[PDB]
Amino acid sequence: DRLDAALRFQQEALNLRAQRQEILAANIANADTPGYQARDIDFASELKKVMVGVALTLTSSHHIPAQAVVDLLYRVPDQPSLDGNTVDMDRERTQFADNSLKYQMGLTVLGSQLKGMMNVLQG
Amino acid sequence: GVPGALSNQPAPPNEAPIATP
Amino acid sequence: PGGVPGALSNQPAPPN
Amino acid sequence: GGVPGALSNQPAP
Amino acid sequence: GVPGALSNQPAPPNEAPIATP
Amino acid sequence: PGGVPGALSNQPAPPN
Amino acid sequence: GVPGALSNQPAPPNEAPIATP
Amino acid sequence: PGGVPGALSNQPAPPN
Amino acid sequence: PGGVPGALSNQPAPPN
Amino acid sequence: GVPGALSNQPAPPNEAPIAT
Amino acid sequence: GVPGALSNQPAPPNEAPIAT
Amino acid sequence: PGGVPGALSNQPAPPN
Amino acid sequence: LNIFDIAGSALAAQSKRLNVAASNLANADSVTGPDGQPYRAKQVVFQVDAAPGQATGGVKVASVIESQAPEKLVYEPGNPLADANGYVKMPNVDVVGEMVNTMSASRSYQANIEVLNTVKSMMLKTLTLGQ
Amino acid sequence: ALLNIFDIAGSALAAQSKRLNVAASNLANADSVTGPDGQPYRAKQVVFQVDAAPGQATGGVKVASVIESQAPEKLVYEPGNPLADANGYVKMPNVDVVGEMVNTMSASRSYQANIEVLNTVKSMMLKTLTLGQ
Amino acid sequence: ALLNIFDIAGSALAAQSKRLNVAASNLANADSVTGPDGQPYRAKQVVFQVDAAPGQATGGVKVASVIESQAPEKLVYEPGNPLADANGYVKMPNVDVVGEMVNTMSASRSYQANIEVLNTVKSMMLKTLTLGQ
Amino acid sequence: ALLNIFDIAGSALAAQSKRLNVAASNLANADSVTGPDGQPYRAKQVVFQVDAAPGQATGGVKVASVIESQAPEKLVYEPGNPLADANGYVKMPNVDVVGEMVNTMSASRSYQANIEVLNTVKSMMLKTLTLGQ
Amino acid sequence: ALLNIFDIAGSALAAQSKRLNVAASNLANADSVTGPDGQPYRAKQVVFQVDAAPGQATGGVKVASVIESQAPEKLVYEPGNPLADANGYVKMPNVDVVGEMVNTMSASRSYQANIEVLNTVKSMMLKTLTLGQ
Amino acid sequence: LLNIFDIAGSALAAQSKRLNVAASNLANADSVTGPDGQPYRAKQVVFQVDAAPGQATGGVKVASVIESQAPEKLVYEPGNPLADANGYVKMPNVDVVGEMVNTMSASRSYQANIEVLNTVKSMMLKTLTLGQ
Amino acid sequence: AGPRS
Amino acid sequence: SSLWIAKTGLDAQQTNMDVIANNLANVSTNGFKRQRAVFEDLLYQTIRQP
Repeated sequence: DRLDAALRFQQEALNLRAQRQEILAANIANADTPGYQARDIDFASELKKVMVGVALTLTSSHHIPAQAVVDLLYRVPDQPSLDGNTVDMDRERTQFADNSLKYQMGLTVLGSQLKGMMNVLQG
Repeated sequence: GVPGALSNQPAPPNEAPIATP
Repeated sequence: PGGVPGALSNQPAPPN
Repeated sequence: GGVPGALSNQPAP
Repeated sequence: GVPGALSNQPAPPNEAPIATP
Repeated sequence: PGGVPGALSNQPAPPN
Repeated sequence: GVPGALSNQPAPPNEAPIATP
Repeated sequence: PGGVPGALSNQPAPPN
Repeated sequence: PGGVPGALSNQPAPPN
Repeated sequence: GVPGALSNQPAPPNEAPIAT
Repeated sequence: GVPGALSNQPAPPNEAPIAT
Repeated sequence: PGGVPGALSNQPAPPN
Repeated sequence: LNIFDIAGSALAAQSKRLNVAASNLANADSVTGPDGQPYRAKQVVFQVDAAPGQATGGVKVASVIESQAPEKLVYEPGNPLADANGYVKMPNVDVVGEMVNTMSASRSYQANIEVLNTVKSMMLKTLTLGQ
Repeated sequence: ALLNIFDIAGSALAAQSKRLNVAASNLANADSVTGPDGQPYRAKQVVFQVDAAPGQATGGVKVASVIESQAPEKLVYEPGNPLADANGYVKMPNVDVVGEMVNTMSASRSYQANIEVLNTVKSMMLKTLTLGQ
Repeated sequence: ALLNIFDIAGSALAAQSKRLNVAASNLANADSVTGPDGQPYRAKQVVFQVDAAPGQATGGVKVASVIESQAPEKLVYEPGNPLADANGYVKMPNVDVVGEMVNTMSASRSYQANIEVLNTVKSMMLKTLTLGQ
Repeated sequence: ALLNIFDIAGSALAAQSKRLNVAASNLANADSVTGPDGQPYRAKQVVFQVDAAPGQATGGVKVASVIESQAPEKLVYEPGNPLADANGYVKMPNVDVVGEMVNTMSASRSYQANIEVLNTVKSMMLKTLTLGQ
Repeated sequence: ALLNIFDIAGSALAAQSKRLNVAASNLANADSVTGPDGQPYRAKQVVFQVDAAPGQATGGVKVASVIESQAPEKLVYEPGNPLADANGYVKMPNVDVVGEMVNTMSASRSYQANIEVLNTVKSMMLKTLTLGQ
Repeated sequence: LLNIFDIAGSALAAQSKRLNVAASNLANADSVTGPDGQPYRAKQVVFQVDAAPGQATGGVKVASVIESQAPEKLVYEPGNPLADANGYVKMPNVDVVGEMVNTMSASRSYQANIEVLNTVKSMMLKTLTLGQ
Repeated sequence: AGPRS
Repeated sequence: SSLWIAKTGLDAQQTNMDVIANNLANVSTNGFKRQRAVFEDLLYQTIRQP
């Protein structure tokens, strides 16, 4: 559908921001686990990958339709801890706040696009 | 390289011995 | 497989 | 120009 | 009645004696 | 019907 | 003169003298 | 009319 | 069912 | 099961005896 | 001039010197 | 003619 | 929505660690338990809780263990609890370590609280989308 | 990735954290006689550089490396120690106490100032996004 | 001519963002000692001018250039640090922390005021588009 | 006058403001030795009572009068004081400091509660006007 | 009448207020020697139960009664006290001051939590009122 | 322009002027000299009703800024160049508590006037949709 | 039977 | 800022304390000359000229 193509980029950006938000909050929650590595995703590359499949064929009514079913990069440690935990509070707190801001911005842009498509139709 | 960058490799374990092995 | 948090894992102990 | 804005993406990327 | 409910009669006067008679 | 709303009515006093 | 009401005559000017007279 | 507002007016002063 | 909340039910007591 | 899961059977009563 | 009024002539440059 | 905004132009400048 | 589970698990784990620290502080000078054995200091074990296969997730307290650290020995031969040499086993609680654990657990608790507040606000605002 | 103000203030926070860590490690090892091997502990210093950046006018703070101080190591006459030299002077670290407390206080106040800057900017950040809707 | 308010307030927002960024960069490097070239960090400040081409009555605001702040470099006596002077006078930036914090607050407030201007202007443009209908 | 709940809550606000004023006056003059007439400052107290004259039981709050406390004034021995009596005793206020502090805090809290009541009543009356569009 | 969560949170607020009042009474008279009839002041506690109605172990809290601690009263030695027994021992309250402080703090935080619950439910149902806009 | 708008704007200006005077006084609690060498005499604003064409009710205008007539404080520093023949240097009569309270009350009045202006603007916005 | 269900 | 100014002050008094401790430790040494520490203020900064 052409409607999907217009809203594909913002929807994928919003979903990627939510996933990275979950990853950052997991990093915050597991700050005290000894031996836990701080993981993160490269937002731009994954957004390229998602923006850039074959539903199995259903011959009749009984035939069952096809059933549907990101890469994590390690953060470079800054300070060496003794328990092997590489999670840094300041870095991930700033990243968490930034991701929240960008999620809000994506919501704003997507809502503006939908509202414009709506006022085009209203009459 | 820079602290806070992104790499595809986990950091080596953080060992701190008390005596020289 | 993370271990004990806090005091025990932040004290210098010989490896075993 | 010479100065990037505060609300711009890391000029240092 | 139970506290906070509605009754048909006023509550009795409240008094705190310093020393009982 | 009323009186001093505070310290002077919430302290024990001898009777009259 | 009920407080909070409306009266035709203006309020008299208040005064706070430190000593008696 | 009016005078200095605030601290100076709402402070006891010698009569004059 | 329940009992005293707080102080009297959160201390070690002799069996009875 | 999991410390915060849902079960249908009540947890056994907990008592703290002075001596066993 | 009354403050907040309109005049056709600009206000003079103001200065706050430390020593006269 | 504008100038530097904020702290520099709102602190008492040198005479000359 | 998984972030609520992650942060709630973090809050529960930090509460458990704080309770263990409080128990260690309370019985630093304790002599005996309900039986004749001394008070062995407690420590929680933090693990990464990822019920699905995506590597990471929240933190979970796998177990509460008694530190294998040696038991302090005090010479009290008149005590019936003393062994053949007249020594009594007193706990090995690290006072400074437990106070630092209390404060660090408190700070991590607040960080998770702030995360929960922020994400709750974002999830409330996403329902407004285009309306 | 990060917005420019976010990157600058977060780099400031990380740099202050590194300086505080160096100060704390020095204060811990104030009385250490021998290190991992047998050599005396040397007081560490952290050097702040300004992230050059394409803008140059605007840039955060980075830390190139942690250097080891070059000051006369304290000599204490203990000939019985195995680490005493021919003359018998064991080497104690050059960690000064007053300087490290002052460094801790200064790092804490810079950290808090950058935190306040981020907190101030945030409200404006969230209020920017209401311009379109 | 309500459309020109878009340009005026957008220029004002960009200029205030640049000013806030410069102030934050100065604040985050108050404790720096070295630059990318080895020179001490010099506190920098923007210059505000009326964004009016010759013959234009009143416009928004624009950042002409970024200039080094005029203040004596803070001299510190540390002739043990590898960076030093002939007499051991380490040069530290002349950042006035109170001034930078006040500048950040002022920039944020002016930014928010310009956002309000833009919001109410857009509301008026929509009305106007609903003139006769 | 003030509709209904408006009048009730306004009366409550005025009465609690008067009570807080009395408490502040008592706190300020806890150490006053004399007044303009040479009489000691006696602690003042307001008298709260309902005002439901048109055939009601509930009508709000009004301050009937301000009354001076009859608790015995504090006698301090000072024979050189011009205000001392035949035995050399000077009368000093019977202000209860803790009582007046608690009165201040309680008056502030109930004043705030009445503010919240009036604001809510306004909200509800504002929505009422949109009954059936 | 109060509906659901409003009833639950109101019951919880009332019972927490009762608990705090009992704690304040215990902490205030922790040193009282006699009551009005000559008997000692025995520490009071509240008894919490689950409203339940008849078939719902899912209700608020309700204070069934205020019990009096039957723990033995402290004994002090005062043969001159009229209230002393034949052995010269005066009974004194068995109040645990630390327990009362902790109970006051706990009633406070629980009171605040139930206030927050009530506010959230009120907002939720106010927004429910506009279902379908 | 609009009456209530004129009233609220004039009152905002007056309260801002009072706040600025109080802040300047608080800054100069310990000042010992000015540019000419005279002591800093504390400033206080004079409020007057702005109802020139509006009968007895109107906005508030700041008539003037006047030096307070409270006696100047005196400090015995005979080595100070500003000391007179008796050796007393004149220091300002700024009352700290009064200035702090003035700042707080001016802030509260400023906020109240802003709320009044907002409510009035909303009322006219709703008046703009009469009969529709 | 334990905690069967 | 003032912090380092006062830190330099603290460092000078500690130096003086170390000098005094050295002098007091060498009371019984034969042929010892007492050490006396003198201090100097560093460069004055001019911000605005009179």
